[PDB]
Amino acid sequence: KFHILLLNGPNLNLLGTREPEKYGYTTLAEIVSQLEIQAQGMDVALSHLQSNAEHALIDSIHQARGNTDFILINPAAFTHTSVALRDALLGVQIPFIEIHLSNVHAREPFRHHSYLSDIAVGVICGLGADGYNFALQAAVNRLSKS
Amino acid sequence: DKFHILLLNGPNLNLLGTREPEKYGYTTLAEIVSQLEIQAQGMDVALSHLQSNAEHALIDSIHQARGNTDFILINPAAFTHTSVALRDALLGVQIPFIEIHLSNVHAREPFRHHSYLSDIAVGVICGLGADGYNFALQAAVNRLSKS
Amino acid sequence: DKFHILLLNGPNLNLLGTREPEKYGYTTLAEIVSQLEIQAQGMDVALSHLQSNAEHALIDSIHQARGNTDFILINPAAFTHTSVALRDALLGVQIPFIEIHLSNVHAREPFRHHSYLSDIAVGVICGLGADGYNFALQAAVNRLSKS
Amino acid sequence: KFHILLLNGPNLNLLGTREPEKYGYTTLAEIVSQLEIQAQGMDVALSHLQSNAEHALIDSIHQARGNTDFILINPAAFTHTSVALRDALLGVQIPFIEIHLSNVHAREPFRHHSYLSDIAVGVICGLGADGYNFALQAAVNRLSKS
Amino acid sequence: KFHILLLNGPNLNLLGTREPEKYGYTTLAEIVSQLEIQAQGMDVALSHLQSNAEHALIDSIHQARGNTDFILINPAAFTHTSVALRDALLGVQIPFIEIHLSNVHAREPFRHHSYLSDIAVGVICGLGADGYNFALQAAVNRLSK
Amino acid sequence: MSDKFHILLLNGPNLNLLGTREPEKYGYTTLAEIVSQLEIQAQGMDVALSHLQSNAEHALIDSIHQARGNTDFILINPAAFTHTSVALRDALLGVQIPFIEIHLSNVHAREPFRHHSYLSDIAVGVICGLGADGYNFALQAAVNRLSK
Amino acid sequence: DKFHILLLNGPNLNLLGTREPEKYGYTTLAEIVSQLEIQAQGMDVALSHLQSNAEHALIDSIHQARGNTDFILINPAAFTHTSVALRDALLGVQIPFIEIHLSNVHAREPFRHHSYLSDIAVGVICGLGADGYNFALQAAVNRLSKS
Amino acid sequence: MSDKFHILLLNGPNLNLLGTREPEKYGYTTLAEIVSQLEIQAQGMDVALSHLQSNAEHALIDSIHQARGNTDFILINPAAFTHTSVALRDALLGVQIPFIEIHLSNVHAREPFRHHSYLSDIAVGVICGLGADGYNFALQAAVNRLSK
Amino acid sequence: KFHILLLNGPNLNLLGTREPEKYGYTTLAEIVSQLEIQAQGMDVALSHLQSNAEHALIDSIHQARGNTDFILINPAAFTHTSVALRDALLGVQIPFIEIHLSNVHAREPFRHHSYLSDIAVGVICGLGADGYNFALQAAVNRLSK
Amino acid sequence: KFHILLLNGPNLNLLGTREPEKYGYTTLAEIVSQLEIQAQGMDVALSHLQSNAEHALIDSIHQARGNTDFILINPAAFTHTSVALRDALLGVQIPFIEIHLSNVHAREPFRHHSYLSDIAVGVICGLGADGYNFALQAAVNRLSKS
Amino acid sequence: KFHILLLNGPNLNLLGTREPEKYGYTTLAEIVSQLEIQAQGMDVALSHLQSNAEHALIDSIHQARGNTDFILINPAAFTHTSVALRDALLGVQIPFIEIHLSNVHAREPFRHHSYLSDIAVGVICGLGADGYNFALQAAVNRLSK
Amino acid sequence: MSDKFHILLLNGPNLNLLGTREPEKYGYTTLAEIVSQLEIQAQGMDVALSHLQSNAEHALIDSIHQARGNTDFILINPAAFTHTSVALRDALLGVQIPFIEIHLSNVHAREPFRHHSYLSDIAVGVICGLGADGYNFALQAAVNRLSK
Repeated sequence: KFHILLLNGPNLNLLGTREPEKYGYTTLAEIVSQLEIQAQGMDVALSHLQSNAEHALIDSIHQARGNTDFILINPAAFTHTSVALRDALLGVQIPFIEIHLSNVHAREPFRHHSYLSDIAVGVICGLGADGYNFALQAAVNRLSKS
Repeated sequence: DKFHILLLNGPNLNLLGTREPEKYGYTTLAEIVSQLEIQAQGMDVALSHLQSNAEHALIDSIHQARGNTDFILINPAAFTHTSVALRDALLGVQIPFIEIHLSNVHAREPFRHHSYLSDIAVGVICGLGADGYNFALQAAVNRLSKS
Repeated sequence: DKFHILLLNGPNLNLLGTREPEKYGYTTLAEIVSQLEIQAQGMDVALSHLQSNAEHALIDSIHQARGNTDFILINPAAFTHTSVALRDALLGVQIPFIEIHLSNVHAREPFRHHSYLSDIAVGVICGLGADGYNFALQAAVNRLSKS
Repeated sequence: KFHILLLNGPNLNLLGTREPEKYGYTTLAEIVSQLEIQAQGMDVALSHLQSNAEHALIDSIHQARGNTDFILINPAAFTHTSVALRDALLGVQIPFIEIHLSNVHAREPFRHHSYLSDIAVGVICGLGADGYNFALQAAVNRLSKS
Repeated sequence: KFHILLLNGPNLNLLGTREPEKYGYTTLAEIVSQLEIQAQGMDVALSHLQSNAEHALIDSIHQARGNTDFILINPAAFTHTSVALRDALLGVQIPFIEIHLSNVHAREPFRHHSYLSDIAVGVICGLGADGYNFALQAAVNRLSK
Repeated sequence: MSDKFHILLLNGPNLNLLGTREPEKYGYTTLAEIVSQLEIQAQGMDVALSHLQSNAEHALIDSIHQARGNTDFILINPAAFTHTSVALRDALLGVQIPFIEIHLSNVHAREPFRHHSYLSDIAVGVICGLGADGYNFALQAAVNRLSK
Repeated sequence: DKFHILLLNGPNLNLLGTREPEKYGYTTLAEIVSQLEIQAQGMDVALSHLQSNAEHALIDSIHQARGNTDFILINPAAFTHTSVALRDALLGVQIPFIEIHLSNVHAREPFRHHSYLSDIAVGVICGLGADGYNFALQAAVNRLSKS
Repeated sequence: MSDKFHILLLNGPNLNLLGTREPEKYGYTTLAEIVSQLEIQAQGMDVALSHLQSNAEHALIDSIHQARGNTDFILINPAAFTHTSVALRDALLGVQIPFIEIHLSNVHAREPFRHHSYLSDIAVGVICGLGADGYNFALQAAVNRLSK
Repeated sequence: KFHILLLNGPNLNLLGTREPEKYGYTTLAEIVSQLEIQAQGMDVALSHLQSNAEHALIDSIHQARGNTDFILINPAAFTHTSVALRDALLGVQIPFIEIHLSNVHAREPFRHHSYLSDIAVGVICGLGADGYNFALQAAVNRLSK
Repeated sequence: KFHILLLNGPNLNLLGTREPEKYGYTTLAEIVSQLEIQAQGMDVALSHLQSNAEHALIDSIHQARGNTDFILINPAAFTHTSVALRDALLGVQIPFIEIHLSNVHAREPFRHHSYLSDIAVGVICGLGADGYNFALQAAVNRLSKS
Repeated sequence: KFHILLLNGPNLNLLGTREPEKYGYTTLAEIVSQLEIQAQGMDVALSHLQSNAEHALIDSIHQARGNTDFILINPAAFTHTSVALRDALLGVQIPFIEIHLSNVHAREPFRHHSYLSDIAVGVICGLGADGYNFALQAAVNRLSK
Repeated sequence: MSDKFHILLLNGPNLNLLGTREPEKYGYTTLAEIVSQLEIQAQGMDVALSHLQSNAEHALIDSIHQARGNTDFILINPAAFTHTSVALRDALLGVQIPFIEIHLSNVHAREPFRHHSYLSDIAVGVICGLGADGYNFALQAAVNRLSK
């Protein structure tokens, strides 16, 4: 069975709380529950962690070594700032896909910079929660080739 | 009225599957497009396609989409880094689009980080190979099916 | 021998008057051009026109102007930011030109501040809408009428 | 009747004095007299001020508030340097057109920078004194729509 | 009754411990205690947290949602580095004022960059502890309108 | 030479316009009202306060020069000149009277060019974005520092 | 099997010999090409040529060279500074090339220092006028004659 | 307060992974082995050595704060934090304990972003690219300087 | 008889008033008076203006047209900021030498930028008051050829 | 008879010594001997100097004044660093062609910068030793026009 | 028997001559002599050259080809400027360690740039003369494996 | 050790060419003529003057080193080396002899790369664009400063 770790970075716990009539009502719990149902349908063992702590995400990545086939990560703000997270992913050598709900290129210029996009298998941005669904499909498709 | 989606492919994508296939892969552009057509039929969506090495042909296609096209899926290839004219065609016609790249364009030269399209796209998918077209189509139909 | 002026319009300008007219305005490119033709006739000047989304077509037009054209009026649209080839066509044929933009291109994205044409133009008019073409034509004829 | 203020910035009083056989014989007084005749023909009330003093231009702009429909300004060197002039124009909220006699993009790279061009209705450069004539036509055309 | 949250970032626990004959004797606990007294006089409930941990500041901000009217924050070094902190503040939509004890424009050029100043109501720097007093007054003045 | 502190308030270009631009959406408070309020506050603190607003860079420089030997602290809202005037910076450095820089609006929430300043690095401190209250706080800060 | 070399000339090079010949020189593009053809015949090499102002035409020519062309000689003119699509055509077909400029493009505007081709070229010759084409051809044939 | 020097060794994020990534091509030496070797060296020099490795920026900052009044020198391999942590820089500046910065690999032979550091300019010195031996040399350097 | 105009920019009126035991006692009036005497010995008529106002310097330059052979200018802070001053000098086409008392390359990096140095005949910096003496000699030497 | 000076800069004496099975076996002595034979065939008087010393190259250039018609120079690393060499060439006003064996644009970004390319008649890079042959042909062709 | 070449760049001959009560008394000859003794204890033959001439350093490197196992170099100012020195080292393919006595990141920003650090085995800075001792130990440790 | 001042004049690369390039349009004055004139001026001021011109960076560095303990001031026209030689900067800093930088031409009126210098920030002052007279003035400046 394939084992996939879903990581959500800082502030994603707030999803669906800020002016939802403007920004959307979907919550992180709903996205995760949706992806668990999908993974179960594909015979994937999915694990999840959301954290506002950089160290907790790094620890999860370290703990994945030897037992996890792929990482799906929405790094949120840490994609722009965390060399430590980059080095955690590089150190464990588990492939990953980077996911952003919104289009991060349509915002401040500082959000164009990433310490993860260049080492990711790929990146999905701007497609909302569907991005997680697609990333999971892509991971399973890849793992199924070899 | 079923949705109509226009798939645009930019320069050099006609070469897919021809450079060192045992190394880079065998999938051709015609295979990708024909698969996407059958996926679209399954979603009860009409799909038109154009691949061109000519910036003007892509621009003309975008202009011609006015009033008959609900969404654009575009793999702009090298034109994403260079074509303000394509950006302005897309803005001019006001049809939403998703930008697709087969490879991870952030893992190559620094100049490929710059785009005249990524900021005005609904979203972007890179590095997932041909599947990125399937996901972009699903994304488009999901978005259209809400509104 | 009356003066002959070539009016060139670049990419996407064929869309004028079609995007949200109550917001952006109703004037079309054909209306602007037909008005400029009648203005030119009044000044006893011959006026030729080409609009194209193809860089090569604009370049070919500039080449073809050699020996028959006294001045060029060009709204290069997005190509002003990207086309060194157009710059080099203009320098190659040595026909003076004025650069025209309908909108104030300094009030939009920072990338639109860069031009490969503005430094070699006689002058530049931006932000005055269609009137900018009328003023550019008057400017050209005034300059030709001195020399 | 429409009321239009023409402002000329520093050094424009020297027009027609420097190597005129090379640079031109037209003087500022001639341009202004030409524009006054034109404005009178259009039924526009035209006022003028040329100054080498930034504060005098700002004061003129402040004094225009409530009585002036449009500003035509050749800011000369101040277009590259004066945030105060920008803020005067923004503060009084009178639309303006920026005029330069010469093509300022054909000179030093520092002359490409402007604190006015982005907030102007439009800009005319490189057409010599005719630029003022066209700017006045444009202003009247605009004012005549609404 | 207004509720205001005072957040202090990394290293501010060291205030008054480094060469005080040179840098001053005022400690963080003194500043906070003095501010609490000022708040009581203004009918404001003042909560406080100092932390060297980015996540603890983010968590405090999240926990302020629905019960806090204004945030006063001295982000210290995180103002230059934390997009996550910026996004916490944007996400909860509680207005805030940024406070620095020293003039952070008089130091290294890297200190000129901030991920918070552009989204703050305002910024006060270089005025020492009084900056907190002024920020608190500003906050109450704004909430009272 | 008295024992009473004397503070000079300087206001730069365009600040005379305060309260005239879209009053309903920006406020009706005028510069005259801000200064008169600050004069009352200063009286209450038993401190002398002088004021000058000018659109002329040289007038502000001359005021700074004329403050030598009679002014304990300068409060300055330089407005647009903070981004452009090396001459004002050098006037303040030349006179060695401490100052606080004040902006009504948050200048970091505007164009990127407004992030640059020739004064903020040599000021005792900076207050921005707090409206007229920033003048009140800067005066309190000045008096508090002088009273040490 | 003799070697086959494709000579590509980019935009505005059709104007060679026409701008102020007493100042800039009289040699035309057709003269250069016809001389290079006779040089190629002497080296027992087949030489094909295309000059175009259209980026797409150059790209199509490069694509069409696959499987029949041993080396490409290209004077890209202004496209060297702007065309990522041409870079990607060359990389896509994996035919080695030499970049040729008639004039010293480092002695003009700073923007002409940037190239999307010079880093992937076997080499570059600039500033030697028409002779640069002769040298590039000799270089190509020498390289092919070793391997 | 003793006469014996006390040195604090700090190891930043991901250094716990040492010896786990492609061992045949990168080596089998673990962080535990490096620290135990350094403890033996320190014993031999009659110096006390404390160690902490953490993936948490705050844990390293807290360790630095807790070193006040008991630590003569800090040896730090900050790993990725050297490029990003102004907070660590300010912890070290706040405590005023001298330190040496250590990197196992040559960080200048990697991505250009790794050339930037918030620590290298305030360190006594920097050692990079010499593998585990860099820790040995940094400890020798520290003791040599303290012994002056 | 050559006529030379000496222009002094903003804040130079303060020369000799700030910590003179440290920065020196030489005042602007002393420098100008000494230079006047030197000029008299060289058969030069020397005119002078110091101003904190950009427009006053520009006006002086304009007024020099047709009656002034050379300009010696210590532009002070305006060298870094005034395109208008550059254009006044270009417009009147009177050659000039730029003088700074201190070494303006030994200070903030912003002081390295100038709108005048590239169009000056030459520049003298860091030599104190002597720089004016040398500039005057240079000017006369050039006019005498 | 035309007189041409060939200058080779630092490290070019190592040619053919570093991993020749990978980088090539051609030595500097062979290139120079090849060019001497070529020059003799063209009736050109060729002089050569290779040096690792910037001053020696500058001195050679100074000594060429009045007796040398053209300079062929492979400046090696000095093209990126030596303003003095640029000023030597400018000072003596002898035209030159710049030659690099390898394609210097395919290496580190710092190698794109040159203090010589902009004042050279032309530049040849990436064609190996043939580059010297072509440069000599170009020089003779030029000299033969006038 | 390993052979190691120690190269010292420009101005290092001045070590110990400028304000020694402030900057220290250790001279280059003392450092080299001490290192020679250390080398003898490690069965290493140590050769040395200090030069203010770029070409002399380049020549020494070229002459090391085939007889030298490792290079220890304190390039001084040339680390920031000499592409030629970089290419000499690359050309001869002898591994090297870069040594600086002072912390060159604590000085002007221009000193952060190097044409050697990225191709060195490693770099040691700011540790004074000990840096040479450590570099020598590192070199021997690496050659002994 | 005498009471007479000793000044060292250094001329950098290519300055030996003075007077040879297009004489009719650039002038016929040679370096030899400039130096001989400066020697006469120095004699007149009762000051000793030594001179060296070299195209070799190391020769200039060695001259600077050899000036230690015998030279009161250095006058240097570094020519192209001002833009490139950190080594010369460090020689001058190492010897702590004050210097003035001299350029015959206005180097700010040329290519932008000539605006950068490794010497101008550590020089007492700089004179450019005044031709040979710049050497005369720099010598006067040096003697005037030493005479204080």
